[PDB]
Amino acid sequence: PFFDVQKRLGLDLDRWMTIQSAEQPHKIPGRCHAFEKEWIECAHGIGGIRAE
Amino acid sequence: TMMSGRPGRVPLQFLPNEARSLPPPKLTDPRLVYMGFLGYCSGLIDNAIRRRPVVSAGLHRQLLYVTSFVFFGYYLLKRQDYMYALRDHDMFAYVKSHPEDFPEKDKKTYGEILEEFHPVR
Amino acid sequence: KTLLHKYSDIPEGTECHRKAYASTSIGGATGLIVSAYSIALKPPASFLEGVARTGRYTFTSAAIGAIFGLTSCISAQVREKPDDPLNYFIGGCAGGLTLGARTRSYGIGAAACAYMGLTAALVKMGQLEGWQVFAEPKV
Amino acid sequence: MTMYIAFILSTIFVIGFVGFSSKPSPIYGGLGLIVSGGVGCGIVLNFGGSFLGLMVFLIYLGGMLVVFGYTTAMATEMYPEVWVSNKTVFGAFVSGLMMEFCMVYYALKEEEVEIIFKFNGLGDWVIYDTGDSGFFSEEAMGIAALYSYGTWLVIVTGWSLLIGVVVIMEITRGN
Amino acid sequence: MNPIIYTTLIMTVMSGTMLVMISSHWLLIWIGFEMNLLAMIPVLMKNFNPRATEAATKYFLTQATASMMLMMAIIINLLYSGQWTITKMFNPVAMTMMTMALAMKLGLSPFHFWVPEVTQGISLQAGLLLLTWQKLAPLSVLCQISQSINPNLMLTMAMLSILIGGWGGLNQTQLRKIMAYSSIAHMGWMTAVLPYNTTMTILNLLIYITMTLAMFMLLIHSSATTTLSLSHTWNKMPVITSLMMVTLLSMGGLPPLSGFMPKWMIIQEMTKNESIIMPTLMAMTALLNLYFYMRLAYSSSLTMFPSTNNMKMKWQFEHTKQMKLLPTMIVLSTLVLPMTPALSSLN
Amino acid sequence: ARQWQPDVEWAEQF
Amino acid sequence: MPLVYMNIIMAFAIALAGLLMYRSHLMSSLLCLEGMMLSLFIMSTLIILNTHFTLANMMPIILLVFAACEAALGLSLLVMVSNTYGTDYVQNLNLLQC
Amino acid sequence: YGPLAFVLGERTTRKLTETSKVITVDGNICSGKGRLAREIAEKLGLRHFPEAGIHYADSTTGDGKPLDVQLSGNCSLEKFYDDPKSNDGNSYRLQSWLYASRLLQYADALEHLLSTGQGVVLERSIYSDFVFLEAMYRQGFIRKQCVEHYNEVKKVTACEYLPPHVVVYVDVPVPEIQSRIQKKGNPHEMKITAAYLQDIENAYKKTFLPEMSEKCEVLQYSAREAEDAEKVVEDIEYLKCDKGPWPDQDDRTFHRLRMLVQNKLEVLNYTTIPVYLPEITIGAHQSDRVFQKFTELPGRKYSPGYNEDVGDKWIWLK
Amino acid sequence: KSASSLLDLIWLETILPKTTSFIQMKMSIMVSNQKGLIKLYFLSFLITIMISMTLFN
Amino acid sequence: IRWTYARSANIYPNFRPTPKTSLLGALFGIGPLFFWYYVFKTDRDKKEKLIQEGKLDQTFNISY
Amino acid sequence: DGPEKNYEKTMAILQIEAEKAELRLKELEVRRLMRARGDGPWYQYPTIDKALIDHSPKTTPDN
Amino acid sequence: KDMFPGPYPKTPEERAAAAKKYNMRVEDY
Amino acid sequence: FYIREPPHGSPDWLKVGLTLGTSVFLWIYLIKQHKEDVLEYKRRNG
Repeated sequence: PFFDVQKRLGLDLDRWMTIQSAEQPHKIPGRCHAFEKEWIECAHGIGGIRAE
Repeated sequence: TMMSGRPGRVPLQFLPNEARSLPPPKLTDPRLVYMGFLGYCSGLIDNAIRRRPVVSAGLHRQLLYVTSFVFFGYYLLKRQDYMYALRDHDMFAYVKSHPEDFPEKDKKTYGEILEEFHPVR
Repeated sequence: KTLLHKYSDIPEGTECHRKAYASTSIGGATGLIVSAYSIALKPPASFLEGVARTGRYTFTSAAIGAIFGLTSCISAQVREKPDDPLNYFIGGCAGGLTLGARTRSYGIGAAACAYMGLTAALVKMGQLEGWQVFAEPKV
Repeated sequence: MTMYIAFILSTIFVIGFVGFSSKPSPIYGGLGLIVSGGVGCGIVLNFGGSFLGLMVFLIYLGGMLVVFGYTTAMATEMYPEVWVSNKTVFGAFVSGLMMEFCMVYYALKEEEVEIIFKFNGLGDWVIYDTGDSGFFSEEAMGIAALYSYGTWLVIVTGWSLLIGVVVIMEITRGN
Repeated sequence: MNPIIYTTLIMTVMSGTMLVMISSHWLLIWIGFEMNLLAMIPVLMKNFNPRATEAATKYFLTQATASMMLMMAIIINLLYSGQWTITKMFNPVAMTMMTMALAMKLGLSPFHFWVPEVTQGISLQAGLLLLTWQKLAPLSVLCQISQSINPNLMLTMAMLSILIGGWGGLNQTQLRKIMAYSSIAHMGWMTAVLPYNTTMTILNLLIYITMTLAMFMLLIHSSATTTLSLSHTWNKMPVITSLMMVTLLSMGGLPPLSGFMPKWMIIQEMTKNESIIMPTLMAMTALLNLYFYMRLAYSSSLTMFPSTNNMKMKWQFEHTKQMKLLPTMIVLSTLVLPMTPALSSLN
Repeated sequence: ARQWQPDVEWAEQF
Repeated sequence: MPLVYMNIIMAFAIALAGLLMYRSHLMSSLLCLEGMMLSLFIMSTLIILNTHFTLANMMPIILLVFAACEAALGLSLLVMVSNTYGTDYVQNLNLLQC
Repeated sequence: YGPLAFVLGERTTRKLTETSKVITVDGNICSGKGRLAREIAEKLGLRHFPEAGIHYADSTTGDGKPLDVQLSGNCSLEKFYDDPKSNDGNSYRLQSWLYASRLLQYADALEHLLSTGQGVVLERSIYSDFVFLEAMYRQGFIRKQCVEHYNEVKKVTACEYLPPHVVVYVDVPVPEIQSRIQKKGNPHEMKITAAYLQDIENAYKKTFLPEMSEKCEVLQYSAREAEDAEKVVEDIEYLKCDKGPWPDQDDRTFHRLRMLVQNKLEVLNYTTIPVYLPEITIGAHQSDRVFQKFTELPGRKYSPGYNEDVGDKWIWLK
Repeated sequence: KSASSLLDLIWLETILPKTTSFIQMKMSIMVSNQKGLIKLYFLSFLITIMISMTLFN
Repeated sequence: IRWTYARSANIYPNFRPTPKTSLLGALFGIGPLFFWYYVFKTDRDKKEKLIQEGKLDQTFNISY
Repeated sequence: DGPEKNYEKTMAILQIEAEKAELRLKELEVRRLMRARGDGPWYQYPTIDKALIDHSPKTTPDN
Repeated sequence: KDMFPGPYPKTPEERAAAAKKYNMRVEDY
Repeated sequence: FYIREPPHGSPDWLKVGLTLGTSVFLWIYLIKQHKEDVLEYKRRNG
């Protein structure tokens, strides 16, 4: 029962902190920003089963 | 699980616009009539619990019970039909997209096939 | 899981001593777990009393496992039928009789023989037929 | 020896935990908690978390104050127990210290110990990053984003604290 | 407790559950659980008794340990993956710890010891809230993380829950403890299908919530917390005890009542995955719940127990407060089987 | 004769 | 994983064992809960600092806030228990059974 | 009244005033307490509740005419006077039913005081009912187990309600009470033994008067002093009982008490505790028969306002 | 002596119904220990956690 | 009333699994079943053997 | 009514039921394959959204 | 009720009570 | 008959009106929705 109210109403209540590659203050990069970005881009829209 | 992650599913939407293609549930559907019967039973039980005349008291309240149950049942039936139709649509699409996994089988008449006879003696 | 792998790896009806040792290890482990739960839930008055209860439960479980494995393997050897569930049934009834002896009660012995033997025969049948107690989700 | 300040502090942390976990009288367990909080502050400062560590020390220093007062009021005993006043407390303390010493020597000597996860004995200095943060304290900038990015966390935490005050009042009403 | 404060605390509990069911970040889900605990503790002690305080303390301790374990699991998953999102859990030890914590929150055996004590200590209304609403958040979190769950651990906990919930209830003469053990058994039923199909868990949760609401509201209407107190109800309000008998039969799972459909669909789904021994054992063990349900029914409605003289005064007066949703709850709990195919709406 | 209904002794067992 | 992670996880395990193994007083078990919270803070802070997860350096502070909320709840319950029984001993929470 | 009303700001404290008080005039049998209670209610402008009887609940429910003894009470005071030690158990049935009636009357008086703010004068109360029980037990009319059941019911129930502010005890010596009983001429009353009245007086003075005096002040008047009702009202008017519960009570406790008092069934919930004493335990068959008879009584089949037999109309839309 | 009593009224009842009911009753007495001590069943939580960690990885 | 109760109700309450009771129960309950199994199984197996060997007469046995 | 009515109705009922049985088995197979592979609309478990990632120039070049 | 048949008598008092219940002499019973 | 006025007494005409009107509105809304959906189905599927 994950009512995606955030996605329905376009509210970024908590997704901003979900990943290390998201926007951070003063564009401070994460220690693994490149790897996280590559992994997220690879596993986007293909489903968890495939992405695994 | 299953249909929860279906691509294109808008969150917290009871009936997608795609469902409108499907025929609406008929207002004489047996399922909707049973929902109305449940509403009537609810009204009778309410009267019994409050110690009112069971079958004659509160006709407005019983009418509200029946109408609310039928009203919710109509949409519930529509959503159920939409979900089953989505299941069938996806199943047929998957069968078409994966011919090898669902191969056509050679049809052998009973004359050709050999089935052992077990005598009941 | 290593103990279960040890019991399974020995071929049925062969190396009866090793099979009995594996069954004894399994029984001892189960007895130790039961003793831990008993000590926690029902506290023992003294450390010596707790040790006595642990020893009693562990020995009963180990004796049950050893008798089951020994009788099952010996029956498989003598009958020479390795995959028959009747061997497991005989082992289970022997284990139930051992439990009755340890509890010093005939009724416990007979009820245990019936139920435990039937369960062991069912386990052997599950081995043969591939029955899954826990099934991987496949839908 | 200064090459492994972090390990020494973490061992002191585990010892403090073995102290307050063996459950002496709440006073000496509070002593253990204070010592562990200070050592954790040391570790976090060694990793670059000065604000976070100091905040933990400050918050636990105040928290253990109320615990000390409560103890002298409710959790009081005529002969308060030290880690050498009962065979159970001393048993727990000795077992905890021995378990530490065991894993400590095991991992330090063995190249790769694996208790439940896999741990490498190489000093913590290895993992540290070679980048530069410039004119900034990344911990401070991240902790300050609670007001610019974490409006939702601020809302939730503020409501939780107000409801906590209400909850304490109701739980202590006592009818 | 001032009614405004009570409304605020109940809204806080519901908001914590909503945060659990609405957040994609592990930290916020844990925050929702913590808010639920904070709000719930005063609610359980709305009536001040030593028993209420004992129940609140036990509940607080168990839920705090569960929350600490859940946070440790979250931190371990972060250490090994760097992800805060609720999704597949990338470390098996973290998954085991998280399953243990969520089971403890749900009261799944071998973490069931607190449920009957807490339920007995608190009032019938606090019991209703504890056994219906509180179950929602951990089940939601388990449903979201169902894929990562090791099926063996969840199934072991479910089977143990069924067995224990059945066994303990046989020995109970207190209605609240009976309800607690039946809740344990039904929760074991719900978690059994979590590895296989989550929609079945949702359907069982809904049917169980309807039945438990009906039962608790009926007990509140009869003001009975023991079997003997419920026995007198036939003299004052027979209809209540008759509907209780019907609801108990539904809870036992007897066809054609609505309690049958959740067991039916769980068995079907388990069988599709080649699970045959587990469904058979679960169905057979459900008979004990049926046994103590039938004993309660015998005491309440089927047989007329001796009353007391002072009940004659109670005959004259009528129940002041009306629970509006009770009749619909009874009807749904008992007469919804002919409408099972509608289990694709929540789908 | 009348249908047996629980006595005080029967009730006390519960 | 470096050894400091080992030590901190060991501290959490020890605190959990302490909480699950009560002796007499309730205050000691609440202190074990607070110790578990401290260990969790240290682990989270170390992870977030080593991985330079800047927007996650606030999570430890929220964890501490809710840890203190939990501590306040525990003490407010302990006070009522002491009032009703005269001691914080856990053996007095015995009215509810099973 | 409801929680929503309290949220809106319906507060009991504002309605209560100095007049708002619960006055209980107690005394031995034929002590003249009724006359003084009526005079006090009239002079102080307080509602007067006549002493609870077997059929008080009948007075408060339905038509208000007394119902048959079988349907309401299953006890006779005349039977108690004629046969104090009957094997039927009539003595303790009467005592428990009277305690239930007095509990209901106290609940109704508190509801009146908290809803309208007018004071209430009561002839005896749930706090004084134990006097008769102790006399019965001392004289052997009732067993010890009956006393224990009465104690359990009183302990569970009486604690919830607030005690009266003013207790007025009219004291008449027992022999004069015997002469009064003879003069009144009721045949059943004449059989009352002197020891029973003496034990009533002993219970009152030894236990009730001291316990009541602890909470607040008790005005003890002799029969001659009681006759001067104006002097009693003046004494009441110049009482200052700052000590006691009512000054402590605030709006929250008043909301709880008003909610309790409004729900009569909740008030009487523990009067039916499942303690199977032979005196007060009714068998299943007799219970079913009597309940069916009660249901057949006019105006009792359905909830009030829905009984067509007694002239209710518009049930279909009601 | 045999069909009516030894089998129908004694042995069949003992085999299927009575024995199962007795086992269930004993298990119910075990589960409902009626001790309700936090110290006792919280230890069981520790045992369960350790056993889970070992058995289920 | 006593005769009927003793002949129906009192039996199990005043029964104790004993050597005589257990052995007699075993013999008279399961013994006959295995005797009849032996008999019928042997007869049926012989009949099946004869049918297989084509050495049984069913010339007009057309109603089974 | 005549036997032809029942004959034809039995034929229709049989066709409907056989189609339903075949569809049920097909659905079972399809669900199994989708769950094993994850290549279909069903059993598509969530993954992190690539929109969340920030591609703006960072503080340090090597990112 | 005591009139109903009961367990096997072991004490002599139980034998006398059984004989009284069955309307028999104690020696005969 | 009753000395205390019945709590229900005479019908609550506001309550009765609101109940009946809500029922009527729900039924009218359902009928309009059914007609609209039938039109949409025929339109999209010809």
